[PDB]
Amino acid sequence: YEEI
Amino acid sequence: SIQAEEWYFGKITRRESERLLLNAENPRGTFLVRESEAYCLSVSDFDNAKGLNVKHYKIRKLDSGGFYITSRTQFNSLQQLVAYYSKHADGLCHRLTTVCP
Repeated sequence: YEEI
Repeated sequence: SIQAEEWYFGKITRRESERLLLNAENPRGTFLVRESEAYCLSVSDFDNAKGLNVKHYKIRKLDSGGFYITSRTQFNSLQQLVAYYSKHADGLCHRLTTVCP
């Protein structure tokens, strides 16, 4: 999951 | 309810969401919200070394109730979160342009  | 939203796809897998998002008609920024197999936002994006690909973001839920992807902005409903990022990518790979068919 990408961390913004 | 949330199940009346056309961008909400229930509890589907990451593989199914990428299969739905990644066809050749769906524009950059096509998206859906799914339940974690609390919610996940999955968005299509393009870059040259990768092509059209999907990024997945976790939507965290506060014990007091709101939702957020970044602490920078929080929302009282998923509907407001989708509305906001449809107007501004604000750290996301791409603004939310199209509800996944």
